[PDB]
Amino acid sequence: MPVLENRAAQGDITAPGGARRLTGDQTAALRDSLSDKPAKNIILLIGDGMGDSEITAARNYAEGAGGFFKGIDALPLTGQYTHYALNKKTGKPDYVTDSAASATAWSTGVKTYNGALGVDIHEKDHPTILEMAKAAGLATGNVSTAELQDATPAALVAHVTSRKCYGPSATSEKCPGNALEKGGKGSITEQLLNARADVTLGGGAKTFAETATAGEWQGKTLREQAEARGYQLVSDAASLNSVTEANQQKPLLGLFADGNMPVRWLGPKATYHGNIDKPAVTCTPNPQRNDSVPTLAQMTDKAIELLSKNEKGFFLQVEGASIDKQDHAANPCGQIGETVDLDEAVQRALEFAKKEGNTLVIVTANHAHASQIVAPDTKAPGLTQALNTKDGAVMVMSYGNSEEDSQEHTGSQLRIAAYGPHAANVVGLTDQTDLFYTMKAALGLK
Amino acid sequence: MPVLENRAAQGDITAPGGARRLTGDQTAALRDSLSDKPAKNIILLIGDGMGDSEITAARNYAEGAGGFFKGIDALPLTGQYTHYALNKKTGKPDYVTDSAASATAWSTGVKTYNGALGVDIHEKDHPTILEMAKAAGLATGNVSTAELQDATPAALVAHVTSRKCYGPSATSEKCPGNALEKGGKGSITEQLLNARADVTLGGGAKTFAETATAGEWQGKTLREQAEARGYQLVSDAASLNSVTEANQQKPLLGLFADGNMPVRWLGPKATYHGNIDKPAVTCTPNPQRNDSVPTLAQMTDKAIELLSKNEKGFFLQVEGASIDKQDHAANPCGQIGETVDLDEAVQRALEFAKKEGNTLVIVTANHAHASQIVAPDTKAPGLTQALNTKDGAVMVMSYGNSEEDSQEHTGSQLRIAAYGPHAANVVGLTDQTDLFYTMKAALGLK
Ligand SMILES: [Zn+2]
Ligand SMILES: [Zn+2]
Repeated sequence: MPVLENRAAQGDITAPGGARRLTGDQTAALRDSLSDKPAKNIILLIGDGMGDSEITAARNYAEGAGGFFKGIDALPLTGQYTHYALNKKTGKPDYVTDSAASATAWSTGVKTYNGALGVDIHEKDHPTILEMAKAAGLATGNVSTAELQDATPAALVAHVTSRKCYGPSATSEKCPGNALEKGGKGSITEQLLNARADVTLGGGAKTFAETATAGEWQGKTLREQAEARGYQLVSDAASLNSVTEANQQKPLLGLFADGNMPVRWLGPKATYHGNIDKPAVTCTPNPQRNDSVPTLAQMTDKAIELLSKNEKGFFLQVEGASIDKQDHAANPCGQIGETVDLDEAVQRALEFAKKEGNTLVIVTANHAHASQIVAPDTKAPGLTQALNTKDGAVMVMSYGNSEEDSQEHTGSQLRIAAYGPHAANVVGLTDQTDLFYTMKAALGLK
Repeated sequence: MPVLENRAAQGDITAPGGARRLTGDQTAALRDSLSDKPAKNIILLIGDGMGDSEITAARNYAEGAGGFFKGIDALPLTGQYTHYALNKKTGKPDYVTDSAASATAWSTGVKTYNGALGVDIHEKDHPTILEMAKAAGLATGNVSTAELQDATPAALVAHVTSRKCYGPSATSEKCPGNALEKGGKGSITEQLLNARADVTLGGGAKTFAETATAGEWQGKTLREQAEARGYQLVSDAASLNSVTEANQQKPLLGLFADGNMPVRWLGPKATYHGNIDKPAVTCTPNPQRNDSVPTLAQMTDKAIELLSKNEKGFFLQVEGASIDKQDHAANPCGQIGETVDLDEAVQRALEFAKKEGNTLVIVTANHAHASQIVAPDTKAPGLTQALNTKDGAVMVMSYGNSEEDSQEHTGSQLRIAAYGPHAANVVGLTDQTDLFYTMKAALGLK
């Protein structure tokens, strides 16, 4: 079906029609974008905290205001979805969700309280789209630049009452009803190991150093357990490139960092009146992102390679995580760099989807975040920074929603876009739980 | 073509699938929404500052988080468009536009500098979609809750170098090259009178009290000039309801307020730590919005009545103005009340469009604004307020982008939605200038 090849400003920004992104009437192109046929595969790309503001800021900096992101902006069907959480005590809406509650909403189809993973407000477990895809015989992949125990990758495989229950120790004190030695299903990491997705790639190697408190692998570290269970462990780009097959008999687990994988671009933090008092910043590539550390695009590509060998089809979730993290850290360059990172992964996904013809690609965010693009002369109360964009002009970014350093999430609805079979279901206003039902129905899961 | 009848959460928010807004696959409904046939009429509804955040806040308060705005959310084709302005000196992007530069972009199709009305960075005039529609023989209407000299209604009829040139005196000092007594075309109000749209309704009666400095009506007030030129002047709801015809021979000019028309709901201003220190607010209806002052919905309805009698078709622009104004004023209730106001007008427009079958209805904003929905416990540096929503839960709103009281506009891309012929052209990423070309081509204007 047609991908948007170029929606950059067609000419001279200062002349009549020069800033147009369209060259003609779109009715025919959109008609050719609509198909209700079954989706053989689904690739879901999540930008953590990548609301419309974050996409505009990153486009302005990296591609220029009249620029176009060949991945993110190329998806033809667009809509806006809501992502509120629930108050555990009252069952009433809680308008600003955290990563755990939003993640659970699109992976299980039920709203929950902030902090829950894979359970509803009554702490009852609900099956995730990954578990269901596995059950139906599809290949499954879970890729992230964050720790694999963080909310978005974890929600596909774990069901715990608190996102904080990363490994055995944390689970024993914070999630005692889930603690393995108290008869529960285990921590996020133990449940991840039990879930056995075919490809799992990300950081968070640190928690695999913990020893299981109970069960068959009591006393062994979760890394030893993974090896003993038949997992192919990979810890750098060379080893990852050597993997020829990844399947239920030999599942791939790539741990490329102790915590979160390295950020792509470095820059200073935004400061009080940073746009008034400090020079404009040009982001610099991070020397430590390294030739041995696979990029999000490389991990997506390897995952698509391995997963596409399953004739039944696959489900792959890819997360550009440190957008959110750096947005909390009020660091424009880190944030924008990770949106650029995600765009590359979305490009790889779109390329495959174009030629394969039966893949639904969906790009969206879990919740909106704090950054706002403000006028150059803004005298703001929070943190600000002036950035030198691709256009050679200054763009100021403001983070003004918290005094407690981390700039919070916000409740605004945001863009969801798709390409492929059943993509129509993201157009107009939808809710994050509708995404679960769209993916389930597209894939023919029951 | 189908309007979205109900995309409210279909059930119990706490149960599986209970928060879904979709009941089935949307491919067929979207296919029936696509038509490239000519649009006989266009109704453009602009929410001043109504970015996605403002729509989410207003929906949460008035309809509840799982609620649905029968007007605003009922439009089936949705996209996101960019709205950057230009720096007059360099011609480079200026990422945060003001009302004048955004208004000029969709009404003429050329980007301009902040503060310009109907002229490009070289101060050259470009014809507006209204002027072009008149020229082609279509009926034209310009409705707003703001002063008719404010940027959005003014941009359809005036071409001046500064939005501040409301009437003769202001134009003489701020726009001397436009000043009538210096051989220019006149002020915003004089040019509005010369432009002679069939229906013009809004506030701003104050500037009509000024006397023309030169020309045929030198020494008469602009009100006297309007009467003398054949304009039917109306100043309240009863008189407006009495108008049976409005046309070029007897154009309607309704001046319902000296400045901006009254706000719908009252509430206190957001304050530093207002969510921590003060009780939650319930907005109250404004006693002064009055039974003699027509609502935006009433003015839209009367305008559609009068304008639809022109067998050629019509162009109508309707502006819900005080969303922006109250957003600058950090007043949640004023802001949300005006989004509710606009929703009613969008409903009237959609009703007509449904039965008429050849009308393109477009709902969007000029730029994004400051309000963010944050967590109840937020310790924010700006202004905050806790609101009691339709759900019986608290929602906190933050305005943290300026210390100089007025909370600024922001550069984020925002929702644009449409229904009717050529509505496909708003889906995906577009630019505000594309809206001019979409309207022109839909209407068959040359
Ligand atoms: Zn976050
Ligand atoms: Zn404004």
